[PDB]
Amino acid sequence: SGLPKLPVPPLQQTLATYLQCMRHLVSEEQFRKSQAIVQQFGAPGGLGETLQQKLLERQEKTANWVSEYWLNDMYLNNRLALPVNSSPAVIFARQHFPGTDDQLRFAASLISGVLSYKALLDSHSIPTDCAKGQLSGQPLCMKQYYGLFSSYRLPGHTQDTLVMPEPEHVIVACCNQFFVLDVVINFRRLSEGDLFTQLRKIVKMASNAAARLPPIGLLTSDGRSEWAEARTVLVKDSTNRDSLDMIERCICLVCLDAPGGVELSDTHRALQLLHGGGYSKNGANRWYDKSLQFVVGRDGTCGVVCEHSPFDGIVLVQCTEHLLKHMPLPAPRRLRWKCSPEIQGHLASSAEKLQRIVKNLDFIVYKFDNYGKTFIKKQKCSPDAFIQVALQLAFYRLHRRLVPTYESASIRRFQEGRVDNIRSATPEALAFVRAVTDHKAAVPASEKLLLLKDAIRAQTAYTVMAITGMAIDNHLLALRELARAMCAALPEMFMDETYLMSNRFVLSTSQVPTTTEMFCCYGPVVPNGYGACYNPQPETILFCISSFHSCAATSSSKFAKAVEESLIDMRDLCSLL
Ligand SMILES: CC(=O)CSCCNC(=O)CCNC(=O)[C@H](O)C(C)(C)COP(=O)(O)OP(=O)(O)OC[C@H]1O[C@@H](n2cnc3c(N)ncnc32)[C@H](O)[C@@H]1OP(=O)(O)O
Repeated sequence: SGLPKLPVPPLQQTLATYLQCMRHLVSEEQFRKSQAIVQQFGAPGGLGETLQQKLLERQEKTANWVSEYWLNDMYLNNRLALPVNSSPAVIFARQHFPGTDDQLRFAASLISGVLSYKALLDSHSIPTDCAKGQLSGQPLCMKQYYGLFSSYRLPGHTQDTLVMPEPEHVIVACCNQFFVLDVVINFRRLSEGDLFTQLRKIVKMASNAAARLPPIGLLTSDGRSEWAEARTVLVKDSTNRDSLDMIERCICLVCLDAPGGVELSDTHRALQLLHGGGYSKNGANRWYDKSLQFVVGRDGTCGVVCEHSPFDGIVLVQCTEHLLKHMPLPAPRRLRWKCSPEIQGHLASSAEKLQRIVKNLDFIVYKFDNYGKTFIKKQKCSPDAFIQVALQLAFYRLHRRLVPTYESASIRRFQEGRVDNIRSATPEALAFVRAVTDHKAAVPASEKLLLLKDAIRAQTAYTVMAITGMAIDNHLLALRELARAMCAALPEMFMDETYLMSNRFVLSTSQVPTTTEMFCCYGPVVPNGYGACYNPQPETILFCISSFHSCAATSSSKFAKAVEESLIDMRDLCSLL
């Protein structure tokens, strides 16, 4: 690989940055105890320097010293059910399908797009991406592509595990029934015309009452430990091993959803993609372990549910946008399943667990249309920095406090680079939000403007630092797991209540820009948090906001309102004179 290896930040740089990031997010007392804790950990000849030495060694022996640690910490270790908690959804524009054939024609074409896109992939014919935005021109890592269709996430009791065959095939799910659709014989990739024909056969078969099998997919929408256990039960029978193996070895799935009941709003269409609406809608017409699940609903609701561990939103969207821009026949096989009274019980639990997730998701698509990048650029500001500050102002004006915030910073500059964290809850953002919201202080508007720019200055400074591998989250993560390898009892540095708080991201954000008329979204990462995915355009900014109804403190409608208001105030501050 001609790409640089992810840098190893100097120990003292990270420890200083660490403390600086949290000072204003914890009490004075607690902060004093942490300074002391950090001081000892980072003292000369201390424990910190010892771990750093191990890290430099690991760096030299590996391609990317955090891939393993990060992949397990961020996704494989998480026990929450994938729907909403982990697996994001990309929603395509609304389609219009008068007759079933219009739905199946779409699905056929889409599948042909997948095939040829997998061809370019297999022949490394895909053009190597370059940076754009913040520090642009350099080559980017492409490894994430080659994870799009070649992955499956196996459940495990405490830790999940991430992952050619012949014939090559896709699994088509209709009416919660799973079918095997071979798409490539001997490098012969079926015609869009024959794929259509095969799909009509599946739809017909999935409508036979005497053959209808139990909704096994439902099992994959359950907590990872629960699915690991129920799968252990299935594995006892040979017929189930077989079908599971088939699902495990497919390219992706193609879900032919039944007509959704509600209105086809952007919000409702997204709900359908995130969780399918529960077991009574399309909630079982899935298999979350698989990487990509392309949805082609009868009514026109389409998109693709994605299993996060193998790749991130940027890569996914380029493939997706490429897919859409592109846009003797044996019968398809139906996967068999041999259920027992055990499985019947498990399907019941999953059904109830999945209903809570659907019942608990408070989601909304907000499109800000007063202005976009263009206006922001006219203020000598980074659109993303501006938007990140906007979100801080929204959280504070609504909740009266700032909280540890997360923002996906892509590090694909380096080998196997995924992402590091940009902590937007800066001290300069606290001073800005306090000046704007504290009426009593009567801070002059000209002063608010200064603080606004200073805030946008710190966000951009952290961003630059994060995308160049000099941030602090991955670094600390690596130091933590190395120490654990030394002794199961972690140092006080990582048992400190301060370190623990810094990682509960009550505000989890990311940017997924797209040229098309599609958008990305996902659930919060903590019970009392928000999920904010935005798409900044020249004149608009699309906000996808999520939170949990279980937390009386959060509200996606109120937060969206608060974002609008924050963007308006900032436009006003910038239009003074
Ligand atoms: C499953 C999922 O979906 C979740 S996974 C997460 C997926 N997303 C990511 O990983 C985020 C990837 N993006 C990055 O890492 C970026 O570096 C981040 C940190 C988001 C920053 O994005 P950027 O593209 O740099 O945005 P930003 O600088 O604000 O805006 C870029 C434009 O804003 C301009 N600009 C920046 N500072 C400016 C300034 N001071 N004055 C005038 N213009 C400025 C840039 O020149 C650029 O112009 P153009 O390309 O539109 O012609």
